[PDB]
Amino acid sequence: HHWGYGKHNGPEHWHKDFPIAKGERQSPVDIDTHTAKYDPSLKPLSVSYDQATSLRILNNGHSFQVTFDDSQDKAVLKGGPLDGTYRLLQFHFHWGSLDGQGSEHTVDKKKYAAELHLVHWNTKYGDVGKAVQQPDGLAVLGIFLKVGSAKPGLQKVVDVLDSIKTEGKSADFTNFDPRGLLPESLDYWTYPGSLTTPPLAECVTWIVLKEPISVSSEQVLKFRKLNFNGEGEPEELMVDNWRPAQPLKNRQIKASFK
Ligand SMILES: [Zn+2]
Ligand SMILES: [Zn+2]
Repeated sequence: HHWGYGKHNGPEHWHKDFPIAKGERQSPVDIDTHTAKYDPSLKPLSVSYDQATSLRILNNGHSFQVTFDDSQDKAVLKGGPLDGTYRLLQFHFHWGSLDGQGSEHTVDKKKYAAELHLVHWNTKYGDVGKAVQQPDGLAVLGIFLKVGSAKPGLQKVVDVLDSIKTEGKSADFTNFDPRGLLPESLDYWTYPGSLTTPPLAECVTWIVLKEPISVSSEQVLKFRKLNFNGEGEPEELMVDNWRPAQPLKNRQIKASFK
């Protein structure tokens, strides 16, 4: 009985109640490698996750999310296009009903099997609730998933999804090191955008890594066995929880690499 990814409530309908859906800095977008230009002014990007403290994993009926203790500069993201310090709040994924789709961003119109989002907030604004009201309030680090060999860093996640099958279910989820989900290269594209779900707020600097991570066909299949619904409600399997690419309009996608 609210927005989702179904026949009634999915991305094609969100504009009926979230008019910013047709706005001037919406996400995701297609990243055209012929027009996304190298920017020599981009400063080095610093992913600092060695102090990350994971807390819980939750199925909220839109995705599953892993939360972190962001109460001090534990896990942070700095540099790149960003000014100051952004703290890691949570991560979650978007994925498809089959391997040939599921990512939100695309590259030369190619869809990946899934996309990982590491959500960070700008400490200049003091807290998340203030940050999300500002155009530079959040930075989301996006990582593509392709099907290949199994990803060891995803094992802990895969092993607990059966315990959070339905909407509202959560589990303790400590000592998860998000570095295991990063590719070797931190080469990236960046542009100003929005949340890719309602409320679609235009408060995000996107940093999308060029190198995908490979996960096994079984690992991404396990994401597809989660339920959008709650316990006792009839089953609706959690798949195709991605928004398609939106018009770039008056924005430039910058590459960190030549
Ligand atoms: Zn109602
Ligand atoms: Zn997301």
